[PDB]
Amino acid sequence: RNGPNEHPGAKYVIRDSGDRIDLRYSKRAGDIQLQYGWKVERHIMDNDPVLFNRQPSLHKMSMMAHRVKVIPYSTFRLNLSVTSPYNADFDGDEMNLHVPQSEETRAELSQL
Amino acid sequence: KEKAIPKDQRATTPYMTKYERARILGTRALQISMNAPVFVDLEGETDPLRIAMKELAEKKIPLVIRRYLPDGSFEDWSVEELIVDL
Amino acid sequence: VGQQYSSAPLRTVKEVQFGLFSPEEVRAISVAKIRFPETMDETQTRAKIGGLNDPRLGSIDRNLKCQTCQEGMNECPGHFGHIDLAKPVFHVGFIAKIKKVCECVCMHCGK
Amino acid sequence: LRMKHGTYDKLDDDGLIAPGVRVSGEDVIIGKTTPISPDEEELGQRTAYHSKRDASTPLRSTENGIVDQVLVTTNQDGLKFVKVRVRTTKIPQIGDKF
Amino acid sequence: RGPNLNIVLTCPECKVYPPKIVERFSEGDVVCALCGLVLSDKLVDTRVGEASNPLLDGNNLSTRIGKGETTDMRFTKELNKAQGKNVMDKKDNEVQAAFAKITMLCDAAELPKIVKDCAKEAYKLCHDEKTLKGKSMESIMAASI
Amino acid sequence: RRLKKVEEEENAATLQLGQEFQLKQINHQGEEEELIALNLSEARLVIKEALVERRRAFKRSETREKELESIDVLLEQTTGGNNKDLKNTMQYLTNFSRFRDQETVGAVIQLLKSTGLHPFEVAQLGSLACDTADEAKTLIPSLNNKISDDELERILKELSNLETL
Amino acid sequence: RCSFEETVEILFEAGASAELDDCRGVSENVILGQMAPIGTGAFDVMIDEESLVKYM
Amino acid sequence: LRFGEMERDCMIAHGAASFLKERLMEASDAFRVHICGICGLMTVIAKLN
Amino acid sequence: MFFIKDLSLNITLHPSFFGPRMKQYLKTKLLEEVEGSCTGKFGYILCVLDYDNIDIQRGRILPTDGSAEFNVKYRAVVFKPFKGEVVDGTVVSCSQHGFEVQVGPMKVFVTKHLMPQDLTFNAGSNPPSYQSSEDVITIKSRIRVKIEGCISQVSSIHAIGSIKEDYLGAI
Ligand SMILES: [Mg+2]
Ligand SMILES: [Zn+2]
Ligand SMILES: [Zn+2]
Ligand SMILES: [Zn+2]
Repeated sequence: RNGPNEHPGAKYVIRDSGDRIDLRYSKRAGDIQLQYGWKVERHIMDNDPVLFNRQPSLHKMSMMAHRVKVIPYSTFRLNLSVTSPYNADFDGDEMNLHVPQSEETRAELSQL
Repeated sequence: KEKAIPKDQRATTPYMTKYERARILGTRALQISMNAPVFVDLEGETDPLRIAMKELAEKKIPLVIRRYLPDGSFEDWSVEELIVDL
Repeated sequence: VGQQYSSAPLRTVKEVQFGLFSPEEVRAISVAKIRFPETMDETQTRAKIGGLNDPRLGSIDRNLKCQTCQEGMNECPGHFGHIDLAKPVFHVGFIAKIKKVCECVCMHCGK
Repeated sequence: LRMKHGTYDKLDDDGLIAPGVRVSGEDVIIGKTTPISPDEEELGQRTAYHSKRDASTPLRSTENGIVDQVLVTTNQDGLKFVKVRVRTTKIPQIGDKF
Repeated sequence: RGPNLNIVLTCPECKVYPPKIVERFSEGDVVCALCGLVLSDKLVDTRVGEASNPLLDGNNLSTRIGKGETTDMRFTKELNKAQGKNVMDKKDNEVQAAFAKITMLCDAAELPKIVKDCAKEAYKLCHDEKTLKGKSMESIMAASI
Repeated sequence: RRLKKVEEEENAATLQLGQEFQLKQINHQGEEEELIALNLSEARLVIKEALVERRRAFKRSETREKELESIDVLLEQTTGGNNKDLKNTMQYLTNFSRFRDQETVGAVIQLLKSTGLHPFEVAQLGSLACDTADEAKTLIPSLNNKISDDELERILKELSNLETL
Repeated sequence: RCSFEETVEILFEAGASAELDDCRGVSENVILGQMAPIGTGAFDVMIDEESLVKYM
Repeated sequence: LRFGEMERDCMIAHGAASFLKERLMEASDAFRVHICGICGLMTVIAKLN
Repeated sequence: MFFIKDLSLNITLHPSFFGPRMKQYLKTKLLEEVEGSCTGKFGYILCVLDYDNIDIQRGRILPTDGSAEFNVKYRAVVFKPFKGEVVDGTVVSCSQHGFEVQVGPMKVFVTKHLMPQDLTFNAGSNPPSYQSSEDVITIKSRIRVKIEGCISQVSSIHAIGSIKEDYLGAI
């Protein structure tokens, strides 16, 4: 109901048959009635495990899994104590973020 | 089946590994998310991963880990009989 | 949307065996014989039959189907053609190997 | 045919936005059309009515601002070409480098 | 006179023909503008390739032979010699030779690129016709210019 | 690993039944066994013997027309959906079966097994009604030069001797 | 081996010698896009009917 | 964004085999092809309709 | 021809059926996915024998699918056609190209070129039928047909028969 333009929201609805319904252009017919086994592609929320990386990524501690915390402004934010393993400073460095797409990878990422 | 070691002479570690625990929780969490029957009493919980953790703690996961050996032989270990010490 | 459902069993690749094509295999595997060094007909409207971009080898456009498997661009893996060389030619990556084999056997009886 | 999903409302009869008009992402700032050959149907939707295909230049997705100057002239070969300049203001924020 | 081999995207649910289709280039999706159903995914954009104009040269793919980081003059000379002794390319070489002279003539008078493109196109269209067989090549080039 | 990609053409006349239908078969246990071929009447008995057993499992936990209806009602009750193919088989077997009860088939099996013929051939012999040795020699080319007309003539007579109804 | 250096040369030698690859390494599985037999992939997770029945 | 070889190496060290497959298959190019049981070549003409 | 064969199948169970009575669901799936199905390697699988004693091996959980893959070994009755075999059937449909004979779970098509010269197509009669001096072939008629060729696909089998040889055709 929130739609794809209001966080927290959703962008796509995938039925059990594999059909994908775009939330945009779909409100004219009203909200879709969900059924068990369907997939709702929703915006990453707080506490969602994500993989945070910085190249060249010379060792395994340069790529670690974090918990999402949606915030204002256009910059990533991370604790100071975890900068040494990443070998990163805040003089302009950029870091990459990856979002797991399955429960298995979601649990694997957060437990290892 | 000469590649299946009988339970009487299993020589692998009786402790579930971190990798085994990670996959067991993920595999069970995925099944729960796809409307699988929960075999543990729920005191209020919606996250499939958390439900899986509760099942592992009470040893109510009906899965067995087939540990492979570098020659093709394997040993079957039930999740219930594997000690979770890590 | 994804690819359409298939009735063939789903399996995982277990072994990879490398080798060399036999001339018979290339002719049998191929779906069309290339004989024209052109790609489009005189009207530049549709691909010429027998040319490099023969419709039988597959399609790389979202609006055209493959003439062999009748599938779109997202499902057709591509179909191999063949060219019948007038005379045998060496393989650039095996010239060194060919030379060693030539010096290993007699050049008149193959022993 | 193949017109962009953006808005062409800001363009004038000459296919150029008059300077001073505010623009945003996906806004078309230079309108251009080219003729197409018949006997070419893509995803259907290609009828006898359609005789042109869009060749416009859209504004950058992440950029926005106000069109400052639009200049029209001819090149060495006599072909008409235009230059469009867009003004925008950058205010320091939590990500800027100093 | 041949196989159709045409793909038309229509929404199975809406069934309206013709359908309203919006191509979301940013999201790489083709979606029905009425119900929101996605009709096709993983659309491609529209170096390793060369662009040639099939109006002045038609369909003619050829590759030259030249020296590299390491090369012997013997192979280059003979390989170029072999390429010249081709019967299929001889017919088109005359047209190509005509274009080369036209470009030199047009470039010696300081004319825009559009003129030479038009002049070359005019030559190709009027070439290989029975009417233009008793006229000097100089007249043909001048008339095309 | 050898991709010889050479296969002999299947043919009933040459008794080349294929690669998965070889005479020497391996059961699920792993012991070698001979291929078992069933005639039209034998298949009818075996199939409906399992259907009645199937009916008993779920419950626990005659002329052609009346028999056809009894099988039809039994078929739907004891089988799930998409049974259109099974219905056609049972209807086809009832209208082309030559042996009704188990006793007749048991005698037939004990009869034809003395010839030592291939399982495919014996099943064909118990499946198609032949009146003369020539009739079986042409409709079943594999029989040629495998059994003398003297034995075949009496076998056909005895097969028709115990003909049903 | 072709993933490190001399990619084409190694592949040519494989064709001539008809080398067989068992796909027991990480590189083979990464190229083929299948779960490598490492970490969480060094074993198969199976279903236990003996314990499933006694749970309920 | 590029998930380079060095990034792949770190994930192999972490033991997240399943996640590595997901990045390389579901988050990137994924294609289904038909192979022949005799010849291991992707030359099977499949009329799925 | 009907055979009893030892067959194996790979069944997939959704996690929704991972309950105390999951084995029964596997049995139901076997009867719902095998019985009445067609296979090019084993022919038409008609009936499953020994329904109480199917050998079900331990299931393997798929990496990303989340469903369990079970290998199932069972005994079933299969009808497998072969070229050169002689079968009996009932005509179901008639057309100018030929008539179709129903033989158990299979439909055999008899082409005109595989038909005796005397037989001719007559569309004037309702229903259309092939008429000849000695006999007439129509729908519901019993025809003895010899299978001349068989083409087997992974999930479909089609065969063509002939009645030109002696002792074939109308019974
Ligand atoms: Mg820095
Ligand atoms: Zn194709
Ligand atoms: Zn629609
Ligand atoms: Zn093959």
